[PDB]
Amino acid sequence: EDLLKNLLTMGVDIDMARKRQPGVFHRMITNEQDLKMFLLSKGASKEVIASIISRYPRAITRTPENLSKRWDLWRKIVTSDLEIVNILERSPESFFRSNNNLNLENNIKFLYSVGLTRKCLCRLLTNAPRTFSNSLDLNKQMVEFLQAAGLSLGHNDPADFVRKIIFKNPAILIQSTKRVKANIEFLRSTFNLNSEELLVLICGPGAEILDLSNDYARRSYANIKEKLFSLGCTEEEVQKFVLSYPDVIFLAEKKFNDKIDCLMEENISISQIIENPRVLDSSISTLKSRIKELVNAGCNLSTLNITLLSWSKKRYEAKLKKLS
DNA sequence: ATTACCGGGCTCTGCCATCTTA
DNA sequence: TAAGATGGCAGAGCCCGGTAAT
Repeated sequence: EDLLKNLLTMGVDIDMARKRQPGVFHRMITNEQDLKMFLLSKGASKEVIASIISRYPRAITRTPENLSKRWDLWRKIVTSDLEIVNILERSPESFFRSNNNLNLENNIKFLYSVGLTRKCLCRLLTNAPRTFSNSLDLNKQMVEFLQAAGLSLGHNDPADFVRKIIFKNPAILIQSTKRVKANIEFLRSTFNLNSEELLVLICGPGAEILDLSNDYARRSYANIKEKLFSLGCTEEEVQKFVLSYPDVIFLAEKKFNDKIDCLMEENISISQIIENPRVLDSSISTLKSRIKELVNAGCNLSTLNITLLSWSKKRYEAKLKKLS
């Protein structure tokens, strides 16, 4: 009975919460009060508490003992309470979606047993907290899948391939093996691709490809290929371009296209673009802004070296002064 | 003194489908 | 036999600056 009333004084969006987990509003006992006091005990602001509960109401069904034990386990990894508060604000579900603190502890044991330093577990928890609410078995599957994948290619010690991929791509343990498998095959098929070049790509620049959603990678590449083809780039040129900087796959089709167009409308050649792929890191606003400034100065951007388009504020702004 | 090469930082959440479990 | 627990899915950039090369 007191439930709807407390949620209100707490500042919860009751309508949104009700829609997300209706079953929580049919329980006889709930612990919203204790939770609030618990999170307040740890620095969490009243608004964050309200936002947390709004998004994952089942949070109010946990006891003070479970919460404190779970929190203490996380503090075996993260050094401060404030680091945990921020995590919970970003993702309430990693903390609250399980009550199984034994499983959590076994995850921590298993990850250590995989050879990860405590700083590495910290990186994982901060970047992909969900990793810690996975079942042990699920975290195992991924690690095994990766070992098997590591050696199935030319890798001299798979357990170390695992750690390299995890560092480079913190999100890898919260992807399905199906997804990652597909992304590896996509990479192999689309490009050359001999194992030793596949490894480098995977452990290096092409690491974050691994967590792309099905068919989102294939589709982004297709768009890049089409757009570049329409501009008189050959397939080998396209390939070289993407492999030189696979981050470009991450952009949405329209944004990629728009970004090309915004450059070339100022008479930058497609060649200048694909030979300096980092310019595609800069936002359209930043590109447009700097282009204006440059042309607004003596520059004929047709023959200028455009690498500055992606330099830091400091480095760009300095070169600009000099250009006048 | 300036540019190239290159890695690393920020923060994969929030929803739904399918199982377990009591 | 309803909740809770769990797996898994879609979506999508921008910036900085250390250090090597020139």
